Amino acid sequence: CGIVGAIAQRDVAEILLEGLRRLEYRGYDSAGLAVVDAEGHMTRLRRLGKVQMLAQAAEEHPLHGGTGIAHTRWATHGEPSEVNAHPHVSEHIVVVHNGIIENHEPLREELKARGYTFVSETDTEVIAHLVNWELKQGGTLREAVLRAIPQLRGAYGTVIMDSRHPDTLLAARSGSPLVIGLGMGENFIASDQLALLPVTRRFIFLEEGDIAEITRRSVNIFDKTGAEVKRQDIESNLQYDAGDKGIYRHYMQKEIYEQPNAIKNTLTGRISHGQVDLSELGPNADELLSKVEHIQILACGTSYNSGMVSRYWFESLAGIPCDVEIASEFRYRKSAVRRNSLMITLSQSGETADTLAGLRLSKELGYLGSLAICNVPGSSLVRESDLALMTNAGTEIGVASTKAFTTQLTVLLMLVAKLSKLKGLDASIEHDIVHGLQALPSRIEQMLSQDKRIEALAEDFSDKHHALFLGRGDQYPIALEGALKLKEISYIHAEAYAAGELKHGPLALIDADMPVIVVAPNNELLEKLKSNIEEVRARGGQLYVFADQDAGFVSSDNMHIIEMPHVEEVIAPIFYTVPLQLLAYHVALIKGTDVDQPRNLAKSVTVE
Amino acid sequence: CGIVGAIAQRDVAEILLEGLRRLEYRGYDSAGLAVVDAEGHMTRLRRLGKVQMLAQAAEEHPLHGGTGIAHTRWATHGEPSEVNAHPHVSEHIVVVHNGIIENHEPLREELKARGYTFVSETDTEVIAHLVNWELKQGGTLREAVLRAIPQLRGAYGTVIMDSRHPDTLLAARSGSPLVIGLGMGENFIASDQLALLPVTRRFIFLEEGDIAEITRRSVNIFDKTGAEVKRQDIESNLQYDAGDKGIYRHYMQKEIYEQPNAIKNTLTGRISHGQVDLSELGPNADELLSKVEHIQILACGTSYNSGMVSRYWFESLAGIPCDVEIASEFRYRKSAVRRNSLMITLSQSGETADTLAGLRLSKELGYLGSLAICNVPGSSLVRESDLALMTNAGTEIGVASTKAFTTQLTVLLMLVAKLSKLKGLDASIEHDIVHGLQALPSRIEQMLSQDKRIEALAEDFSDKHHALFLGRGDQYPIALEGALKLKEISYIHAEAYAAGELKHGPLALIDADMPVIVVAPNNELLEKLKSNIEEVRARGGQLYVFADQDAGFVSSDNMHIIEMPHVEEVIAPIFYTVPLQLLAYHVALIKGTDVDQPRNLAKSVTVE
Ligand SMILES: O=C(CO)[C@@H](O)[C@H](O)[C@H](O)COP(=O)(O)O
Ligand SMILES: O=C(CO)[C@@H](O)[C@H](O)[C@H](O)COP(=O)(O)O
Repeated sequence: CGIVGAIAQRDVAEILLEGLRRLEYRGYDSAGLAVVDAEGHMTRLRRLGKVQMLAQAAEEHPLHGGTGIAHTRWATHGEPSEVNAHPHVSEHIVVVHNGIIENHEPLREELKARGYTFVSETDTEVIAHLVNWELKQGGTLREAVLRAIPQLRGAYGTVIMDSRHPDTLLAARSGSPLVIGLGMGENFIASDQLALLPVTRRFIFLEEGDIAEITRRSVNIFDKTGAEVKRQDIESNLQYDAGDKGIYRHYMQKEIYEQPNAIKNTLTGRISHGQVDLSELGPNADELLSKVEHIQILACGTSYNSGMVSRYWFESLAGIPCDVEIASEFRYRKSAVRRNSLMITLSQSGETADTLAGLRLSKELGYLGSLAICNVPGSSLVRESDLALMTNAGTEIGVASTKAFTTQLTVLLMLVAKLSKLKGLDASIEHDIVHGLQALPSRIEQMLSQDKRIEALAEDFSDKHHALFLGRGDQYPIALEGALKLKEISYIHAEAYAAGELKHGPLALIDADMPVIVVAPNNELLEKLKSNIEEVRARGGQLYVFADQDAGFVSSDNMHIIEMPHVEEVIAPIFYTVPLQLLAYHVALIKGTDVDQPRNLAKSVTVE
Repeated sequence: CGIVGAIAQRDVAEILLEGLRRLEYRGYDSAGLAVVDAEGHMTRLRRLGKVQMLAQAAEEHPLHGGTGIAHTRWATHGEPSEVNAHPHVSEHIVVVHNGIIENHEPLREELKARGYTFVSETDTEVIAHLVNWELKQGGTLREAVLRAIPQLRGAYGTVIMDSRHPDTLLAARSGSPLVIGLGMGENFIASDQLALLPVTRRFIFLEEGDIAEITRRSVNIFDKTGAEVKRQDIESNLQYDAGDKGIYRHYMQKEIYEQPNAIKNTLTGRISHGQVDLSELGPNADELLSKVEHIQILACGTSYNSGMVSRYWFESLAGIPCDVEIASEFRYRKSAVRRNSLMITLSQSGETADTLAGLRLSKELGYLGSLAICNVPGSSLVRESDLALMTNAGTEIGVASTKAFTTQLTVLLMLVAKLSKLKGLDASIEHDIVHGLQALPSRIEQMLSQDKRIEALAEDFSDKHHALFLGRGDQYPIALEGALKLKEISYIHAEAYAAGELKHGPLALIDADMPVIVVAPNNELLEKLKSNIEEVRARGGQLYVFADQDAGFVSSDNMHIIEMPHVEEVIAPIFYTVPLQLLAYHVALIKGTDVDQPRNLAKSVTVE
């Protein structure tokens, strides 16, 4: 979800709306804002649907005033409803929050029994009634919030307002991000600096436990207790472009086309003279990485798929045992820890709840250390890991990851090179990987010029409701990732298989209507994969084969061959992802689906 | 595929047909037979389709004579065609074969260049033209076959006939099973004794390299060279019932209902006084199993799914690191071998080509040892493993495994108990597992009495083309197995997910038409799973929850709760499989699909 707050001299409603538009990719099931004018007349508006529903409403009933808070949300529990939309109130108290109040249930009973009525089942109302109760003796809002916060347990961020005293906002960071934007004679707050770029580039990042008292002219941050702490303001490092689509129709589209440049940025400072350079990790990292006998990778969704590709690399190239597991399963099992095991999390956001819970469990279980591969500076996974290797792909706004996945593989391959060197293996392994990486942005630039043939193919998917994706070896998780892209944004029921598994049952699914998408680099598995493709064609499947130009496939009625330029084997999985990203994009366009904000979802699963 | 041969005084055509009916589950894309009368007039008949197509043809054109061979086949390459149906000929030579002639291609060119014409691309014709060439100087058929066999490389079984001399059949076992049935004044051969039960129970199992010269009155087996070897005939140990359906409409149905009795048979001799007893493994097995620090399980399809369940058991109960991998991916990767690693294959048939290739690779890679868990005495995996633990489930004929899967889990759980004892862990782990196992046939008998409610539910799937299955923890591979059953035999596009993965993309698939099947034991993951189910319901999914009676689910419009009796947690995955087997069965009935012989498949993938 996304939180924006604002305390200014000028009206803030437009600012709060522009803030929600920018955080929309985090939840687009509902949104609301509440604005108090200097006279304390508070106007609250809440709508079901995308932020535009709220903006439209606001245009009919405009909201005057300098103080306000706003929210946009991914509704998990129950069908989304306007009754549950934020902000929530308790008379004069008004509240928005992100994250979770773990002890929702006892606090609720206790407030009920003190005489409160609950209009919703949200945690937000719990926080509202509680602060109302804390104020009932008559102190300052800050005083009540200091009393209130210790009674709340869980991982959450909240902004709180007393409409009787529109001069001050209170915010409390306790598990979920909050950041204050510093203006001139006005201040703002948000769950992500991205929402505040249009009015300020100067930010104070609250640390866990911080409570902030914010007026037009002052920012006072206090610790756990009531003691003031010092927090440095800094200049934004995000791009000025941020959540602008530029010439692109979709964020996803932009992010697919940005991949050559994002990859270059992932590589900056990290390749030198035919070798990989990960000295940014510092003068104790080699000692650690040198002791690694086993790698455990933990991730969700597309970040799990890149870990699955790298497993083939780590075992075959660095000779290191590597397991990859989805984090929602790992975090609850009673696992057997390998000797000398490195925990690697992959996460674009660095905030995914299950991945984060895996990392926290791993400390307790005695792994050797942990390495974060992350796209977000200063996210939870980065600060709680022993080591971090940032992807440098830039902000990613498309709910479906494209550039995050391919820059993750780039970094994995670097770490494969580094480990192969620390183990004293053939120097050629590192050389060949570095040759790969060095060609990679140009190879991707070159694959993107196949976009028009893929766009033409996508029209065939117009009447389709199913698809199968097939790959073998290190291309098998590339099939997984293409099937996930396709089903997530076009809603075709796409399913991936390692090609060797069909004759054990799934081949029953093939009839004359089933399209089957395959990635076919010209490598030692080509003949084995060709056999699989023939098994599919023999039962009437419609084949779409992205194959190397010299693979020798013969095009026909049910065999559509999209010829691919040559590529270094070591980077072949990254290259073959690109056509599947384009195909998913184009099919979604044909289907008329919301490519950037697919239904039932939002980006980054930060609450379990 | 399935091979039958016969050399008798009486007509053999009916016998050869009855033989193919019994081997049909091995391939039902085409079949053929060739029969020579005492005058050497040879009649060959071949039909596309199930064996009944051939039998019907035979009823129109009956085939007299005492000598013949027959085949039924799973067509892999190309659309099945009558031109490719076996037997194949080269004038007077007639041949059927199973397996693969790896050097098909050079032998073919060489025969072409000697003047042969090829009517098909089958390996069978290669063998036929080659034996024709070997006879062209004029020796005995046996002589030519001894010259021919060394020129063939690969894993295959073949029976060969010269219609000019109907007095003798030649067969050669070189990688694929052959067995001779001994009659009285007549002999038979088949690729599996199951085909010969109706005329004999006395068998000679050929060993690899064996060449057999078979007449009405004699069986001479020769080794690699021309030297005679001794092979003992034995009495069949299969059940008299074998490939009879009895009162059951389908083999699959029978095999589902047999599970309590099959499980009892898996347990016989192996539980004693609250402890597991695996002393059948012998007086060097404990030494081995005692050194195990890591377990690698290799299997395909449903046998991979049982390995995935046991991974949760091995790590959480015996504290042993366990990886599970599909064998088609394992056999071609350059893997990193763990120290002290036990290779475990799971296979009903004991002959699955990829699983077998994994086991063979593991010898070469230096694992500690290998353990086969198999349903077939004397199959390849059993004889090439260091240790074997048979499931004792009895012959399984349904192309889709039911009893094989559940008896595999039973044996896995026993081995978990044994390892937990060898490691000196809490004695209660073994006790609780043995309490589980001891209740298990009755718990299964009790689940089978829920069949009528499941049959009623299945009618809802009549208009459905998709389904999702959800599970967490050790029930997650139970969802995988239920989705595989459903898609294999009903052709609904069923897909399994660990419940925690939906919000990372797959939840986009949920609309008002999607049925979602969930297994919900009353265990520590119930509340976490309930959250997932609510996420699905909130977007309009149709929930089918097989839940413990005390799980507290509330039934409604899109929430169908099938209440399950209580069960011991340790056996909960085995118990919750049963309702998904029944549901798949009943949905297939509603859809009017061939439950026992699903399209595009056959049972056991014995050629890659
Ligand atoms: O982007 C997608 C789908 O295309 C998601 O599957 C994620 O990859 C995921 O939810 C993990 O998120 P991060 O941990 O990478 O932030
Ligand atoms: O029965 C099924 C499908 O329900 C197959 O997926 C197999 O389990 C498989 O082909 C492995 O065969 P076996 O190795 O167990 O003989």
